[PDB]
Amino acid sequence: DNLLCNLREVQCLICCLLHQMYIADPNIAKLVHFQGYPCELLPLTVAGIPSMHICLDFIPELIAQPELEKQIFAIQLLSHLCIQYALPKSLSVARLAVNVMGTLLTVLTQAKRYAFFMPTLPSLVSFCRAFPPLYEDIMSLLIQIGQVCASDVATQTRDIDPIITRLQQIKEKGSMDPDVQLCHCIERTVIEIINMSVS
Amino acid sequence: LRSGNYQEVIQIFIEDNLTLSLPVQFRQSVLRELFKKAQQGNEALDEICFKVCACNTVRDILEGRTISVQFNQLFLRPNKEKIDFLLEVCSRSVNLEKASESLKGNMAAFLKNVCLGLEDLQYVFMISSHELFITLLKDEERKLLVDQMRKRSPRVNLCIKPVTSFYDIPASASVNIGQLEHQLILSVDPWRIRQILIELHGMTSERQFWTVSNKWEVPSVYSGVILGIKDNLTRDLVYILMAKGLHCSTVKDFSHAKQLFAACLELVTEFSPKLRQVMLNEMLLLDIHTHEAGTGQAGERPPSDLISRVRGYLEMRLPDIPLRQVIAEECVAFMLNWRENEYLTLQVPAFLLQSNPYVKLGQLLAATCKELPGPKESRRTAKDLWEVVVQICSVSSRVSLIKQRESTLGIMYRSELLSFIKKLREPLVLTIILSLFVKLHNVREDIVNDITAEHISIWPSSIPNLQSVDFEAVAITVKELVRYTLSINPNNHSWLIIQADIYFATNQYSAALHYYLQAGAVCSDFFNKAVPPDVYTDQVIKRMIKCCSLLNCHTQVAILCQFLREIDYKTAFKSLQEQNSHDAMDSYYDYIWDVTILEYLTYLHHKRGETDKRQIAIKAIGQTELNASNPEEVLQLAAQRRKKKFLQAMAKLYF
Amino acid sequence: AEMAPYMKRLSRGQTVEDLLEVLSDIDEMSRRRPEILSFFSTNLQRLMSSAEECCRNLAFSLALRSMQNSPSIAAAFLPTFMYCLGSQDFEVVQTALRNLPEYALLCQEHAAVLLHRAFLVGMYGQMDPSAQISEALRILHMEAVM
Amino acid sequence: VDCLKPPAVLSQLQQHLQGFPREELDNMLNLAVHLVSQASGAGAYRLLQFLVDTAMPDTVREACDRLIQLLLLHLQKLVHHRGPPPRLVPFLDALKNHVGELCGETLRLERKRFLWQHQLLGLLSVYTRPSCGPEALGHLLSRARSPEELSLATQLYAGLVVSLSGLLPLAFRSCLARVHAGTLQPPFTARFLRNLALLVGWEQQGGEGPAALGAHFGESASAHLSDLAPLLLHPEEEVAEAAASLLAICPFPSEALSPSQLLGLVRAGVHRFFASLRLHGPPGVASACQLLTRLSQTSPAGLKAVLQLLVEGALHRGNTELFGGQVASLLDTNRRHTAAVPGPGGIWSVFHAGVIGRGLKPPKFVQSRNQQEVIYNTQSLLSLLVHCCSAPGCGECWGAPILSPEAAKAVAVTLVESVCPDAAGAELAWPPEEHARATVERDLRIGRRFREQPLLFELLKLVAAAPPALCYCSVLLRGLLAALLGHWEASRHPDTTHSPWHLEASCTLVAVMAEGSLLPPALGNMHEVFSQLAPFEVRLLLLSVWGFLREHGPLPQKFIFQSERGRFIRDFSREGGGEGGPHLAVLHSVLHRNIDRLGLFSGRFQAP
Repeated sequence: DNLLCNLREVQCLICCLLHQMYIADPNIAKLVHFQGYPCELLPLTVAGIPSMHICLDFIPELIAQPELEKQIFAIQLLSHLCIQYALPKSLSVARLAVNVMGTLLTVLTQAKRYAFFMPTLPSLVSFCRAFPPLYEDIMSLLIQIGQVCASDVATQTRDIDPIITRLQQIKEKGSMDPDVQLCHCIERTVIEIINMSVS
Repeated sequence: LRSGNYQEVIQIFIEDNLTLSLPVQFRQSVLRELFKKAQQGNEALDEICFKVCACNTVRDILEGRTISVQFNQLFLRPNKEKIDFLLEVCSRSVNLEKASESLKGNMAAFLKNVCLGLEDLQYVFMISSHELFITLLKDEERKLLVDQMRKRSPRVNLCIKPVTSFYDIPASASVNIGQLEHQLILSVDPWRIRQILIELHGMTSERQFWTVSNKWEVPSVYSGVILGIKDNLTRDLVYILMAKGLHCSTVKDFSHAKQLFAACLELVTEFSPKLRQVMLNEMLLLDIHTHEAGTGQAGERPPSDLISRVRGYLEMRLPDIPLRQVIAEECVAFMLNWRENEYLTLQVPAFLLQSNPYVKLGQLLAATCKELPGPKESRRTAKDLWEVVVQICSVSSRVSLIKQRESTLGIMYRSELLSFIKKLREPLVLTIILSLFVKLHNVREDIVNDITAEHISIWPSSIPNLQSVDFEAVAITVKELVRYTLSINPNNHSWLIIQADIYFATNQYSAALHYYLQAGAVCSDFFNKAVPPDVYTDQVIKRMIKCCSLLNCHTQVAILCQFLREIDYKTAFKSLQEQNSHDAMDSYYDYIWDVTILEYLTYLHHKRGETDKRQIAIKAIGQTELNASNPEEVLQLAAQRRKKKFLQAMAKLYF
Repeated sequence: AEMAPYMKRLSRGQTVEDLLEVLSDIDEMSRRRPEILSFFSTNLQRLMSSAEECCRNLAFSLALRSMQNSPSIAAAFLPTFMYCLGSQDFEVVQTALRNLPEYALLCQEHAAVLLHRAFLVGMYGQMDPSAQISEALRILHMEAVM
Repeated sequence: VDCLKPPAVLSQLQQHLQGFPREELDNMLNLAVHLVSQASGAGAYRLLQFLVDTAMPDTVREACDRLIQLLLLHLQKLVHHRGPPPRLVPFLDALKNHVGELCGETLRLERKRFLWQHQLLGLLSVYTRPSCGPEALGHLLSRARSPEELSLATQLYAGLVVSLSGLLPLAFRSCLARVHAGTLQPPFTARFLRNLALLVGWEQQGGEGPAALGAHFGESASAHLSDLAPLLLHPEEEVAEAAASLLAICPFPSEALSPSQLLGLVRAGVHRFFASLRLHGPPGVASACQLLTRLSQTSPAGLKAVLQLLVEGALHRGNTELFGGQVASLLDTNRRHTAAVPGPGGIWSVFHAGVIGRGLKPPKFVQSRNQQEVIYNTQSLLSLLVHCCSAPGCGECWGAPILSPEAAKAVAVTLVESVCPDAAGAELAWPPEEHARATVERDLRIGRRFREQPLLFELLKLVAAAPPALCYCSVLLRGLLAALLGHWEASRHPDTTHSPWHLEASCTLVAVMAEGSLLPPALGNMHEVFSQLAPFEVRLLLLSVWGFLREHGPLPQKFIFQSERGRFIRDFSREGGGEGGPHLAVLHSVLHRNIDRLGLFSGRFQAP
C-alpha cells in the first residue's frame, strides 16, 4: 500500500516532532542536512515537514562544500523542494544547481563523474517539472554529459557499446561498465523529461 | 617413433586413452614432433599427425581439458576418413560399460560440439547415425540437434508461377480474350507470346493488341517506325518484343531480354532493314549492359567482338535510322571504362567529334588520362577539357543553371554531363573528373579552405568570363560526383579525403571528421599500421584539429596536435584552456605522449584546483614509457601505440 | 489526372534538375491548392532522404505544409522522418533536426520517440540538438500537458 | 452496406427474380461489374468482403464466383489499356487504403479466395501511380510464416516485375524505416527478417526458380546493410537472431564496404557473437560466426578489425566469465550503545577510539561456472578464430589448411596490447636475464593476467600454430617467464606440484614456445620432466631457455618461407648452435642428478 500502514503514521508523528525541532532551532535543520540522510526519505521529509522551506537558504552553502556526497544531497534536496515549493527563490537556486553541475562536469574525473551524476540525474527531471524555463539549460547540460560519456565509452572496449545501438526504442526495464551505465542513465532521464512534458 | 612404426604409436595412444597411463605432456610432445616432421617433408605423415592429434583430443576431452588448435585446424576441411576415424577412436576409447557418467557426458558433449562445427550436413547425419552417438545422447536432444543443424541451412521451396484464375467459367469469348491478354502480360517467352498473339488475332478483328498494357512503353523515336508495320500481327509482335525486352533490360532480366530481342531481330530481318538496324542497336546496348552487370565489376576484359560492334555503331552514320543518344552515351562509357584510350584519342572520325558531344568528351578524357606522365600534351588536353567543362557549367547573361537547364553554354547540358559520368566506373577517369571539378569549385573566391585532389596541378588557374559560371551548380555537381565515386569505390582514400574536404568547407565538422577518419582507416587497416604521411599530411591533420575544436572536443585537439611534424603547442594550449569540453577530457590523457602537453595539463589543473585531474596528469607524466630521455625507438613506439589507440577510439566515436 | 503527369515526372526524376523543377511547380500549385499534396505524399516522403539540399528542403517544406493542412496523416511520415534522423548522411540529419519542432507539434503521439531519437543522434553524434529539442519540448509542454 | 444482411434472406428472392434468359443475365452481369467498378467509393472493401464470403443456395455462390471473375477481368482491362491520360477506377481508389487488410486476408490461405485477393492485390499495385507494390510486398514479408505464405510474396513479385521496376529496394527501405521507427513491432520485425533470409538463401540455392524470377534479393538486401547491422543489437532476441541469420548469408555490396560500414558490421557481429554465446551457448553462434568469417575474408582491414575486436571482447571484464576468467546504521549503533555496566561515574564512554576505514570489508565471494561450458565456449571462440585465420579452403585430405601468419600476427599484436600495453621494452630480441629484476612489476602484471584469464594460453598456442607470429608475442613470453622464474626462485617447497598453476604455466609456456619453433626439440621437451623436479632445477631449466633465446632470438627473419607447403620454417641446424648444447648441458645435468626418477625420460632429450 505504502500509505495505509503503521509505518505511515509513525513517519507522520516523527515529521511533526522534527517540524517542532526545526522551528525551535533552524541550525539543527542545517546541521542535519549537512550530515545528510538517506535520499529515500527526501520526499517524505519535504512533504511532511513545513519547516523545510528554510532549507533553500543554506543549499547554496551546502553546494559549495568540497565533499561530493554533500553536493549530491544538496541537489536531490533542492529537487524535492522545487517539486514542493515552486517559488522564484527556488528557481534561482535551481539555476545555481544546474550551473554547478555544468561546472563540475569539467572538473570531475571519470569515476567522480559516474559517482556524482548517477544519483543526481533523476533530480534534473524534477527541475524540468517545476521550471519549464530551465528546459534549455537542462537539455544543453544533458547533451554535454551525454557527449562526454559517449567519448568515454569510445575510449575503451565495451561489452555493450551503446555507440553502435544509436536507434533504440524506449528500453523499459547488471554488473556493467560505469560508462555504459551512465549513458543509459542519461538516456533514461531524457526519456523521463520528455514523457513528463508530453503526458 | 625411432623405427617409424607410426601405426603402432596410434594404437598405443588409442589403448592409453582408456587407461590414461601415458603423460599428457609426453603425448603432446610426440604430436609436436610428428607435426614438425610433416612440415619438413614426408607428406605421408599428414595421416599420422591427424590420427595422433585426434587421439590426444579425445584424451583431453575425457580429462576435461580444452580442444587443441591443431584439432580445429585439421577439422577445417572435414572428410569421410577424418570423421569416421574420430568416431572409431571415440568408440574404442569410451568403454561405456565401465565408464563413469562424467566421461560419458564429456564424450557426449564433445560429439555434440563437433556436430555444431560442421558446415556440411552429411557429416552431421553420419555422426548422428553412429552407435556411440545414439547410445550417449537422449533421443530428444539428438532430435533437437539435428533440427538445429537442418535449420542451419534450410532448403526452401517457393512458388514462382504467378497466380492464375484461368478457367472457362463461363466459356465466353470475352473471358477467353481477357485471360489470353493476362497471359500475354505475364508471359516473357517470345514463342508463347507469338502463340498468344496468333490466337488473339484469331478470334478478333483488327484489335491492335499492342495497346493491351499501358505499361508497355517504347521510345517515341521507335514508336512511329514500329507502328508503320502493315500486318497487325507483325506490328503487335514487334511492339510487344520491343516493350518486354526493354523492360527486362530495365529490371536486369538480361537473358529474357536477349531472347525477346533475338526473336524481334529474327522477325524484322524478313521485311525491314530499318527495324533490323534498330534491333542491332538494341542488341548492342543489351550486350553492353549484360557485360557490365555480369562479367563486369570483376576486371575481366570484354570480348573483342563486342568492342568491334561498339566501334561499328560509333562510326556508322546512317541518317534514316532513328537513333537514341543513350546508346552512344553507353558506347562511349564502355570504351572509357575498359581503357580503350587509343581508339578514342586516335581512331575516332572527326565528324563524330563534331556531332556527338559524348564522343568528344570521351576523346578529351582518354587523351588527358593517357598523357598524364607526359606533361606537354597533358597540359594542352587539360586546358581543352577544362574549357569544355566550364562552358558546360556556365550560363548566358536572374538565371540559375539548375532551374534554367537550357541556359548552358557548353556542348551539352550539365545534367547530361552528370548522367554521362554516372556511367563511368574507371578510377583514373573519375579521378581526373573529380580533380577538375574540385579545381573549378576552389576558384570561386579566395577561400582559405581549398579542396585538394590527385591531379590539381594540370588544370589552368584562370577563367575567361568568371561571372558566367554558376558556382552553385558547380557545388551541387561536385557533391553528386563525390557521392557517386564513393558509391563506386568506398575505400578510395583520396575520394574520402575529397568528401571530407567538401564537408569541411561547408562547416559541418562531424561529417568531415567521419570521412577523414575513414580515409585514415583505409590506408592503415583500421589504424593497425601507421597512417602514411601522404594521406594524413599536416594540412589534413590541421583540418581535423579545426574540426575537433569547432565541436568543443578540446582534449582531442590536444592529442591531434601531437600528430604534426612540428607539434603545435599554441593550438593545444589554447584548446586545453577551454572549459566547455564535449569529450571525455581526462579519459583521453592516456593518449598523450608529449611531456610538454602533460606539463601544461598539470599546470592548468593546479591553477584551477582540479586536484584529481592534476593527479591523473602527474601519474601520466610519471610513466617510465613516457620519459623524454628514453631511447628514441621506445618513445616512437609509445607514440605509435597511443596514436593507434586514439585513432581507433575516434573511429568508434565517429563511426 | 491534372497533376498525374507532374507526379509521373516526379517519380521518374533521376537528375536534380527534373526533380527540382517538378517540386517547384508542385510548390506553386500547393500554395494555390494545398489539398493536392495528398497525392504526392509517398514521392516526397522518398525525397526527404535525397542527398540534395534544394530537393530535400523543398520536399520537407511541402511535407510540412501537407501535414499542416491535414494533421491526420502526420503519423504516416514517422518512419521516413525517423529514417532521416537515423540516416548516415549528415546533411539529411541536419535537415530533419531543422524541421523537428514543427513535425513534433504535428504528430504529438510519436513526439516522445521522435525527440528521444533526436537526443540519441545528438548524443552519439557530435551535433547539438539541444536548441531544437528544448524549443519543441517547451512549446509541446505548454500546449499539451499543463 | 445496408444491403448486406437483406440478401442473407433475400438471396432466394433474388434467384426467384433471376428467371430471366441467359443473354439478359449476362447483360445484367456486365452492367453490374461496370457499375461496381466505376462507382464504389467508400464502403467498397465491405462489399468485397461480403461478396467473397458469399462466394467462398449454391447457384448464388456460383453466380458470385462468375461475377468476381468477370470483375477481375474488367478491372484488368481497365488498368492495362490505352498505351495517354490515366484512367480513374473508384473501386481501386477505395481499396488502396485497405491494402494491409487485403494482404492479411489473402495470407489466411483459403482454398479459392486467396487467389482472387492476390490477383486483386497485383492489379491494385499496378493501378496505383505511387505503386503500393513495395508496400504490399513488405506487408507479405513481415506477416508470412510458412514458405507457402512466402510463396504469395514471390508470386506477387513475379506478377509485378513484368510491368513495374524497383519493387524490392523500395519494399526493403520502407520495411526497414518502419523497423527503425516504433512501428512494425518485434514479432513482425523478426518475421520480415526471417522471410528475407529465406528469400536470400533461396536465391543462393541456385535452382531454376531464382533464375526465372530474377528478383536479386541478395543484391537488394546488400544495399541495406547499414540498416541491418544495428538490429543485431536489438534487445528482442528473436530480432537479433533473425538479423544474424539474414546477415550471415546476405551478400556484401558488389564492390566493397566502406570502413564505417565494415567497422559497424564487425562491431555488431562480435557483440552478437558474445551475446549469443552467453545466451544459447555454442549452438546459437553459427550465424554470427559465418558473418564474422565473411567479414574477415572481405579484406585484410576487415581481418585485422574482426580479430582484434573478437579477442578484445573476449578479454573484456564482461565475457571473461564465459572463458573461465576471474570476476538503520545509526539506529543499530544506538542499540549497541546500551551500557553493559553503569559506567565509571554514571556516564558511559564508547570503548574504541574509532573505526579503521569503512568498517569490515565485504567477503567478496567468488563464483565459478561449469568447466565443461567454459571448454566449449573456448572451443567456439577458437574455431571462429581458426576460420578467420585459415587460408581459403580436396587438397591433401589428411592435411589441414595453413593458418595465415598475418592474421596470427594481428592476434599476437592485439594480445600484447590487451595484456601489456605499456610495451617499453618491446624489442623482440631478449635482454640479459638480469633485466628481469628491473621490470618486476610488468612481469607480475603479465603473470597475474595469465592466471586470471586462462584463455590467454589458448590464444598463445593459436598464435604459435603460425610459426613467425609467436615472435611478436616475445614480450608476453618474456614477462611470463620472468614471473615464473621469480616464483621458482622464491619457492621453498622441495616439490614443484605444491605450486600447481605455476607448474602448469611453465609447462604450457615451454610447450607453446616449442610449438612456435622458438625452441629446438631437445629444449622443447623439458616441460615433460618439470613435474618431477625441485623448484631450483626448473628455475635453472627456464634460465637455460632464457639463455638460448638470448643467443638465437625469436626473430621472424630467421624463418624461411617454404613454398612446398606454404609455411614458414625455422631450421635450428643452420643457426650454428641450434641444438643448444651449452643450454643442453644444464638439462642433462638435471637429468643425471635426478636419474632415479628421470631415467626413462632420457629418450626425450637425445641429440638427434
